[PDB]
Amino acid sequence: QVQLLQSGAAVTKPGASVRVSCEASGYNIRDYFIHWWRQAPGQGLQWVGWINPKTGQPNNPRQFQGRVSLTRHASWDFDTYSFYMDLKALRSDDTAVYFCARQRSDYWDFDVWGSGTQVTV
Amino acid sequence: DIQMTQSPSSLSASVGDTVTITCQANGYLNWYQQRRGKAPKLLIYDGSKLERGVPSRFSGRRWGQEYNLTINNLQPEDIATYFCQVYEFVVPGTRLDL
Amino acid sequence: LGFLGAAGSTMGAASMTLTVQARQLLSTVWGIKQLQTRVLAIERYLKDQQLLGIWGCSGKLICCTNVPWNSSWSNKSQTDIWNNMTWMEWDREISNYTDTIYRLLEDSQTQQEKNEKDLLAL
Amino acid sequence: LGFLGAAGSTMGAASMTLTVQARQLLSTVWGIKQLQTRVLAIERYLKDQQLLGIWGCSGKLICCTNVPWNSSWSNKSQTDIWNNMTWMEWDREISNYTDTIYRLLEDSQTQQEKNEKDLLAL
Amino acid sequence: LGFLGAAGSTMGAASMTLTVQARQLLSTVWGIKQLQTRVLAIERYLKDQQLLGIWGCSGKLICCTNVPWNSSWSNKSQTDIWNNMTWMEWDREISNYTDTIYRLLEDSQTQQEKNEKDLLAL
Amino acid sequence: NMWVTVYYGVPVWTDAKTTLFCASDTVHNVWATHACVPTDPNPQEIVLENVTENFNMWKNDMVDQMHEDIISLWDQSLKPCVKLTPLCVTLHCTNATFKNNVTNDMNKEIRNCSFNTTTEIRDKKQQGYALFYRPDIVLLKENRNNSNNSEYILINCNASTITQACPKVNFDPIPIHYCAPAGYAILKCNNKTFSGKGPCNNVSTVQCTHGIKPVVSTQLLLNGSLAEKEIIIRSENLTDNVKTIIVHLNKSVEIVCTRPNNNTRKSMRIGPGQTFYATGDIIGDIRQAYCNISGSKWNETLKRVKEKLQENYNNNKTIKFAPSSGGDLEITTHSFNCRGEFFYCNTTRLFNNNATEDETITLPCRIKQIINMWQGVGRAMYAPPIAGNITCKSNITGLLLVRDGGEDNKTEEIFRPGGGNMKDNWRSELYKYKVIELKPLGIAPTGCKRRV
Amino acid sequence: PNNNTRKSMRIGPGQTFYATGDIIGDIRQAYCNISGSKWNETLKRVKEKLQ
Amino acid sequence: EIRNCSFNTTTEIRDKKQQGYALFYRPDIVLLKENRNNSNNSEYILINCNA
Ligand SMILES: *[C@@H]1O[C@H](CO)[C@@H](O[C@@H]2O[C@H](CO)[C@@H](O[C@@H]3O[C@H](CO[C@H]4O[C@H](CO[C@H]5O[C@H](CO)[C@@H](O)[C@H](O)[C@@H]5O)[C@@H](O)[C@H](O[C@H]5O[C@H](CO)[C@@H](O)[C@H](O)[C@@H]5O)[C@@H]4O)[C@@H](O)[C@H](O[C@H]4O[C@H](CO)[C@@H](O)[C@H](O)[C@@H]4O[C@H]4O[C@H](CO)[C@@H](O)[C@H](O)[C@@H]4O[C@H]4O[C@H](CO)[C@@H](O)[C@H](O)[C@@H]4O)[C@@H]3O)[C@H](O)[C@H]2NC(C)=O)[C@H](O)[C@H]1NC(C)=O
Ligand SMILES: *[C@@H]1O[C@H](CO)[C@@H](O[C@@H]2O[C@H](CO)[C@@H](O[C@@H]3O[C@H](CO[C@H]4O[C@H](CO[C@H]5O[C@H](CO)[C@@H](O)[C@H](O)[C@@H]5O)[C@@H](O)[C@H](O[C@H]5O[C@H](CO)[C@@H](O)[C@H](O)[C@@H]5O)[C@@H]4O)[C@@H](O)[C@H](O[C@H]4O[C@H](CO)[C@@H](O)[C@H](O)[C@@H]4O)[C@@H]3O)[C@H](O)[C@H]2NC(C)=O)[C@H](O)[C@H]1NC(C)=O
Ligand SMILES: *[C@@H]1O[C@H](CO[C@@H]2O[C@@H](C)[C@@H](O)[C@@H](O)[C@@H]2O)[C@@H](O[C@@H]2O[C@H](CO)[C@@H](O[C@@H]3O[C@H](CO)[C@@H](O)[C@H](O)[C@@H]3O)[C@H](O)[C@H]2NC(C)=O)[C@H](O)[C@H]1NC(C)=O
Ligand SMILES: *[C@@H]1O[C@H](CO)[C@@H](O[C@@H]2O[C@H](CO)[C@@H](O)[C@H](O)[C@H]2NC(C)=O)[C@H](O)[C@H]1NC(C)=O
Ligand SMILES: *[C@@H]1O[C@H](CO)[C@@H](O[C@@H]2O[C@H](CO)[C@@H](O)[C@H](O)[C@H]2NC(C)=O)[C@H](O)[C@H]1NC(C)=O
Ligand SMILES: *[C@@H]1O[C@H](CO)[C@@H](O[C@@H]2O[C@H](CO)[C@@H](O)[C@H](O)[C@H]2NC(C)=O)[C@H](O)[C@H]1NC(C)=O
Ligand SMILES: *[C@@H]1O[C@H](CO)[C@@H](O[C@@H]2O[C@H](CO)[C@@H](O)[C@H](O)[C@H]2NC(C)=O)[C@H](O)[C@H]1NC(C)=O
Ligand SMILES: *[C@@H]1O[C@H](CO)[C@@H](O[C@@H]2O[C@H](CO)[C@@H](O)[C@H](O)[C@H]2NC(C)=O)[C@H](O)[C@H]1NC(C)=O
Ligand SMILES: *[C@@H]1O[C@H](CO)[C@@H](O[C@@H]2O[C@H](CO)[C@@H](O)[C@H](O)[C@H]2NC(C)=O)[C@H](O)[C@H]1NC(C)=O
Ligand SMILES: *[C@@H]1O[C@H](CO)[C@@H](O[C@@H]2O[C@H](CO)[C@@H](O)[C@H](O)[C@H]2NC(C)=O)[C@H](O)[C@H]1NC(C)=O
Ligand SMILES: *[C@@H]1O[C@H](CO)[C@@H](O)[C@H](O)[C@H]1NC(C)=O
Ligand SMILES: *[C@@H]1O[C@H](CO)[C@@H](O)[C@H](O)[C@H]1NC(C)=O
Ligand SMILES: *[C@@H]1O[C@H](CO)[C@@H](O)[C@H](O)[C@H]1NC(C)=O
Ligand SMILES: *[C@@H]1O[C@H](CO)[C@@H](O)[C@H](O)[C@H]1NC(C)=O
Ligand SMILES: *[C@@H]1O[C@H](CO)[C@@H](O)[C@H](O)[C@H]1NC(C)=O
Ligand SMILES: *[C@@H]1O[C@H](CO)[C@@H](O)[C@H](O)[C@H]1NC(C)=O
Ligand SMILES: *[C@@H]1O[C@H](CO)[C@@H](O)[C@H](O)[C@H]1NC(C)=O
Ligand SMILES: *[C@@H]1O[C@H](CO)[C@@H](O)[C@H](O)[C@H]1NC(C)=O
Ligand SMILES: *[C@@H]1O[C@H](CO)[C@@H](O)[C@H](O)[C@H]1NC(C)=O
Ligand SMILES: *[C@@H]1O[C@H](CO)[C@@H](O)[C@H](O)[C@H]1NC(C)=O
Ligand SMILES: *[C@@H]1O[C@H](CO)[C@@H](O)[C@H](O)[C@H]1NC(C)=O
Ligand SMILES: *[C@@H]1O[C@H](CO)[C@@H](O)[C@H](O)[C@H]1NC(C)=O
Ligand SMILES: *[C@@H]1O[C@H](CO)[C@@H](O)[C@H](O)[C@H]1NC(C)=O
Ligand SMILES: *[C@@H]1O[C@H](CO)[C@@H](O)[C@H](O)[C@H]1NC(C)=O
Repeated sequence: QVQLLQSGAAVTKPGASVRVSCEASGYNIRDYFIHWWRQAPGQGLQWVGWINPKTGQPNNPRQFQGRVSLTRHASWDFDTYSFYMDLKALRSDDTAVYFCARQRSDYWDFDVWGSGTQVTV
Repeated sequence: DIQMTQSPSSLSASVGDTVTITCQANGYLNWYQQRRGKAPKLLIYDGSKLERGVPSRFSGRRWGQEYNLTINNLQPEDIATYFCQVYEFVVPGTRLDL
Repeated sequence: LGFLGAAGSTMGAASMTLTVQARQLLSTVWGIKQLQTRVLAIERYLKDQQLLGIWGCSGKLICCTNVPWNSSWSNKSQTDIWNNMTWMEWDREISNYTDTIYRLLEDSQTQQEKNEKDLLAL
Repeated sequence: LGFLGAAGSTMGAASMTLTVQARQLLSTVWGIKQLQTRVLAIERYLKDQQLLGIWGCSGKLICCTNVPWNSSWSNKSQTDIWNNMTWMEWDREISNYTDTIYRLLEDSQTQQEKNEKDLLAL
Repeated sequence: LGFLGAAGSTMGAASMTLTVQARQLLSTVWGIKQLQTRVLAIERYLKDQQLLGIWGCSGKLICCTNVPWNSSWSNKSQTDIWNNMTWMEWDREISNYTDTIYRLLEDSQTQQEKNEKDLLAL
Repeated sequence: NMWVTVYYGVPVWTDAKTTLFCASDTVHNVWATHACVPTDPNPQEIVLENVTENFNMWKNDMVDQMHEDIISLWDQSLKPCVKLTPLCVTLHCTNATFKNNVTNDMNKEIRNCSFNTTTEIRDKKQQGYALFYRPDIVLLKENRNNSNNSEYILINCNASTITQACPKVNFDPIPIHYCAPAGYAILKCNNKTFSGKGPCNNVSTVQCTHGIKPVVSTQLLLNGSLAEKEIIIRSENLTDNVKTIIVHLNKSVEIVCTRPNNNTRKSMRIGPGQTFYATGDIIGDIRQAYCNISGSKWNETLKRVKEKLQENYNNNKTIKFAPSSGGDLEITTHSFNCRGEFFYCNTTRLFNNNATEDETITLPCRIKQIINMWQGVGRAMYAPPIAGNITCKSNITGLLLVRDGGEDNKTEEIFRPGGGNMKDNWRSELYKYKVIELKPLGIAPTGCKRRV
Repeated sequence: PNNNTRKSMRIGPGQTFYATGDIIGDIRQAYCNISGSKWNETLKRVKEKLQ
Repeated sequence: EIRNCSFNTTTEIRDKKQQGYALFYRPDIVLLKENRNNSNNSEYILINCNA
């Protein structure tokens, strides 16, 4: 059973780095890319980036370069993975719900989504 | 680059009506049902394929660059914003009223 | 009818399904066992084909062998054998002569092909 | 020309190299894989030879089968097929009839050899 | 006489035991070696049968090939070859022509079966 | 009337998946002679005229077969070698002390680790020491009263078993040829500008292919072969941002890499015929390892790559490079293997779009000894040291690039070094050909009737 | 019926051992439940066929 | 039936030990050297681990 769990909401101040985590379990994590999305209130979904669970390579768009660091930590026997989004130069414009999702196909089809972490600044 | 359009900006229908939402894109598309809640639910992937667990009310067809997301026998449970995506680009969806 | 088919039918009727049985002769430790199995099946097939070749019946299912039938092997009419017996009963009936007849068949091919045919090509 | 040779040439011209392709069908864990490979190649060869034998074409590359051609399978002149098509195009052209024709070929051999020949040996 | 039998006898006499030699071609780590052995024996048998098939001699031990003998290969009378030589001596005598003759045999079958026979079936 | 005629030996085929033989030309190198047959002498290539064949490099099976074979061979090549389980003990690692001009940067990299391990008798212990590189040492229970009593272990020795490479294994990437089995043949595309996917209209039949060197590297492709006519870009859908871009160059760039230190070796016995090799001491001074890439050749190469990348996208876009976005060390830096030494070189001076006037770019490198090569899968290997300085030279023949995501209202496209998936490197060579299954039995109408 | 809360203890480099840690709630014996009348009918029929 | 067995075993490093415990069912425990001075010091092993 594919499952993605996320941490609860966090409230901080501009300039304070914030970490949002997503924990993947119940499937072979190493075979699928994990993507991050940012949904500002009342807006659509902005793409934040993708991380390869096997090599750790992040890929972020221009607007998040130098600000968003995506990483992953494999657990024992690769049964679960903890993925993290560390946002450094935080601003009040970044208030949004941050989602993690699995890419299951070559069409960027996202079947399972996390619950969404609310970040208020 | 991949260009996209989305129309209408909002939709209003009665229960049982058949409605369509049009998205245009030069690329692979999928469609999601976004609720004011935990996450969007994926509805349509590929040209016109349904996901497991999706009631047999949602369908679609493509001709040229247009996709219609035909929704048959619209029910109260279908009040949602329907998003359209090409890879990393997600276009704000149509807000359905009922 | 499928493999074996009318196994209990008379010898005559069963001759019309010879291809049905003929087509069923061909197709980490466990893989080794399966291999061994495939090799043994291939060897049995090749031995049967070589034996038919030696008798001069290669490529055929029905062949005349030009060897007279001996009254010591069986003494039955054609009607009794083809309409009143199954192949299992016949196989038992002449089991003890299986190798003797085969030797005669080899000798027949030895007499033919070379001794009775090479002299005519000349 | 070597293996496959004039693959893009017409069906007629390609018939003169059938032996060239025919000769290429035969010839610690890694050894096991190679073995498996050899066994599969042998099985494919034997299945093709058994199928040709059942059709009554054993030992030949060209054989008449005494089965009329149906207009539902194709409708082309001999010139068009032999001088205006390659074997790949023909293979696609009648792909969906591959098994149907084979059944008729087996039936032809069933009608011959026994039913039409055994009565004459008598 | 058994396998090989009269190995030192003349070429003519030895032709009467061809079936005796023909029947001897077919039948945890140690098992793997034995397997490998069985596979190689099968491959050699199949290569010899395929070669005889290509020459148009399938199913026979003696066959005419319709290829004239060249005086450059040997220059001996039939009496000298069949009554005054063994098969080992003959094998050495024409060893360097083994492949040349084989090519001609393949060409003979190429000329026959299709080019000289297909035109008559028409 | 028309009659069915059967033809055996028809030159037709279908796509198929099978197992290929390894072959190579003539201490036992991993792969190659130990388990391979002789190559086909004087091999022929048969051109198939008027034949068009669809080749997809991405979906080729030969890549998965090569991946599996290489992993299996490597594992066996390590199966009989000395295991370092008895060395997963408490270490006391202090600053190494040398008598000759050690730079302040290297004092933090080379650690003098003292430990108590076994000898070749069950009832005795040895107190020994070795020099290790910092990346291979993990801290436990830091002692804040006396920092010299902190505990250290070899990296990941608590998670799995570290096996020392046998000193008699030849790690040279000797080219291996793949030969099709009987009944199968390999079709090769001879279209010099083939994109790697599509209907190649100039093909030939090959019974056995040429050799491919199993070179392991990241970010850049080494050795292999050059493009015949131009730089070629291959990338699946091209617009899909999770698909690697493979740049196949028509001209190589020479790179020279070195470990200038002597690294005098010490040999310590662990058990009854089980020996361990480690650096004993260093004679002379200590310098960082580095690689040297010619400045002007690299600048020309990047100019040509930018031009060809620009040709494959909208004309109103500038092509720029940027440093790697990060991730594991194996992909952040360029990975080499020179005589068993694994180098992790900082390539941010090559992809920063800085047209540096330097005649020779020099890139600092780290050297690591405990290597888990296959993205975490397999036994951890300990690379023993070699006494004396090491130099090596190689040709850079291609690049692995990743597109930097995507957005609107943007007039430039940023590419970064990528890789880490060994299959892509193997594709950069196997793309030329595919395997087909011969289907010699065909039928056709003619006037051939049986006399019967 | 018991919960038998599990504890995991490491033995070696990737070699782990699982054993019961503690039990939450009360402790009862394990048991099986066989329908009385079905068993009685089954044995009656078995006795008849054996006889 | 349920016994609380304390034991000293290895950890994931060659030079350290752990003192742990587990609950075992009586049929899997074999008695050695019963201590008649203090019954809590009797020795036990897993059944047939010596064989
Ligand atoms: C892309 O392609 C390029 C092109 O190929 C790749 O770059 C090339 O890669 C190859 C492969 O590594 C390199 O070849 C090696 O070169 C070295 C250098 O040799 C010089 O020094 C020799 C003397 O050695 C003494 O000094 C050195 C330090 O200077 C010291 O390390 C050594 O222990 C010893 O003290 C000279 O003999 C040698 O001259 C010879 O070679 C010249 C080549 O150009 C030639 O011109 C000369 O005429 C003469 O023939 C040269 O001056 C070699 O040392 C090394 O030799 C190893 O491999 C050969 C091949 O079988 C073998 O015969 C040797 O015995 C030795 O093998 C030892 O190490 C193996 C490690 O795998 C081991 O398996 C063996 O059993 C053996 O082990 C023994 O020694 C070790 C060491 O202590 C010991 O622990 C063991 O117990 C045992 O006693 C290779 O020939 C190329 O130099 C290099 N560059 C070029 C331009 O080709 C590039 O890598 C590729 N890309 C990638 C990513 O890989
Ligand atoms: C990177 O990814 C993108 C996707 O993200 C990928 O784009 C695909 O690539 C393929 C190959 O090029 C495209 O195929 C072409 O599509 C052209 C336009 O769309 C065609 O298909 C539409 C789908 O309709 C269905 O029904 C038709 C039959 O009716 C069937 O063929 C389809 O398979 C499908 O089942 C179709 O609606 C559309 O018809 C509209 O447009 C035409 C053109 O104006 C118009 O006449 C119609 O009235 C209607 O308005 C059209 O049929 C198409 O033009 C093109 O056709 C050429 O090739 C075919 C043979 O392949 C010839 O028969 C034809 O004469 C032309 O020569 C071809 O079919 C596919 O559409 C893309 N998919 C998507 C989702 O965008 C890129 O290729 C990828 N790039 C790389 C490098 O990998
Ligand atoms: C092998 O050992 C490493 C660490 O090495 C040492 O041995 C362990 C058994 C412990 O005794 C360590 O104290 C000791 O240094 C294991 O990796 C380590 O895992 C721990 C968590 O179990 C990490 O600690 C925490 O990590 C979080 C990360 O969010 C921090 O927020 C905490 O503050 C704390 O640092 C520790 O950092 C980590 N060490 C390294 C170097 O990554 C490793 O899991 C172990 N292998 C197995 C199979 O257990
Ligand atoms: C690494 O540490 C070891 C251990 O201290 C050093 O070897 C010791 O050197 C001193 C001084 O010469 C001797 O008195 C000890 O007996 C040595 N110990 C052993 C076990 O031999 C070694 O020199 C250090 N190496 C470096 C490069 O600093
Ligand atoms: C290896 O063994 C030696 C000898 O027992 C250890 O040296 C002792 O270390 C303790 C501190 O841990 C000191 O109090 C003793 O005085 C030392 N003994 C001597 C003779 O000097 C050494 O610490 C051990 N190292 C490891 C990693 O186990
Ligand atoms: C198609 O590919 C073949 C290679 O198989 C090309 O033939 C080669 O041409 C070069 C240049 O004349 C020769 O040096 C080679 O010896 C040829 N190879 C063989 C096997 O003969 C052929 O030119 C290509 N055709 C096109 C149109 O690109
Ligand atoms: C490699 O294949 C491509 C694709 O077929 C060839 O490019 C085509 O060339 C013809 C001219 O002969 C043009 O009409 C097509 O439009 C081209 N297509 C593409 C996609 O570029 C290319 O010429 C081939 N290479 C060689 C050396 O022949
Ligand atoms: C790599 O390039 C550097 C240049 O920075 C070389 O260093 C020079 O080496 C020569 C001797 O070979 C000295 O005379 C120069 O003074 C050095 N200059 C600097 C700045 O270090 C280095 O030798 C080169 N290495 C290789 C293997 O080619
Ligand atoms: C590779 O080297 C570069 C520098 O050549 C590193 O980036 C910068 O290094 C300087 C110190 O030389 C720092 O002051 C900068 O802050 C670094 N840049 C950033 C963005 O942090 C780079 O980090 C090195 N990469 C690796 C993997 O070691
Ligand atoms: C097995 O049968 C026993 C009957 O003896 C069941 O025990 C009863 O369980 C119910 C609840 O399920 C209680 O209300 C009764 O008071 C219990 N009676 C007794 C005598 O224990 C037991 O639950 C059955 N177990 C299963 C799995 O069916
Ligand atoms: C969507 O519906 C409209 C209704 O008029 C029609 O014109 C259009 O062609 C449809 N498109 C598709 C892809 O079904
Ligand atoms: C079995 O015997 C009966 C006798 O009447 C016959 O009709 C039937 O056909 C026989 N079975 C077969 C398979 O021939
Ligand atoms: C039939 O067999 C017997 C015993 O083998 C033999 O004596 C008899 O001569 C044989 N009949 C003929 C006609 O050869
Ligand atoms: C074959 O011989 C055995 C004695 O060994 C005999 O009992 C049996 O009836 C014989 N069968 C035939 C068909 O002669
Ligand atoms: C390919 O077609 C041309 C058309 O003129 C023909 O001359 C040539 O012989 C054909 N190729 C082969 C191998 O027959
Ligand atoms: C040709 O095939 C069709 C369909 O199988 C069949 O109806 C027709 O009778 C066949 N023609 C002949 C001459 O049998
Ligand atoms: C061997 O030579 C002698 C010569 O007289 C001959 O009689 C004998 O038959 C030969 N051996 C064989 C097996 O023919
Ligand atoms: C016999 O062989 C030689 C050399 O191969 C050749 O010159 C000669 O023409 C051949 N004889 C005949 C009749 O073909
Ligand atoms: C190692 O060197 C550093 C200098 O970077 C120094 O601060 C530290 O105290 C040294 N360690 C010992 C044990 O002397
Ligand atoms: C490599 O290709 C480029 C075209 O992108 C060309 O200008 C250059 O001359 C080529 N180099 C060689 C050595 O062929
Ligand atoms: C690199 O090439 C560019 C042209 O693309 C040129 O402007 C620049 O000066 C070159 N730099 C060096 C160091 O050669
Ligand atoms: C140390 O380096 C010198 C050259 O500077 C060399 O002659 C000597 O053999 C080296 N010794 C060792 C042990 O590597
Ligand atoms: C470093 O290696 C090069 C070539 O291998 C050699 O010429 C040089 O003397 C070496 N230097 C030392 C100090 O060993
Ligand atoms: C690099 O390429 C050049 C030109 O083909 C070649 O001469 C040289 O030997 C190559 N270097 C290596 C290490 O293979």
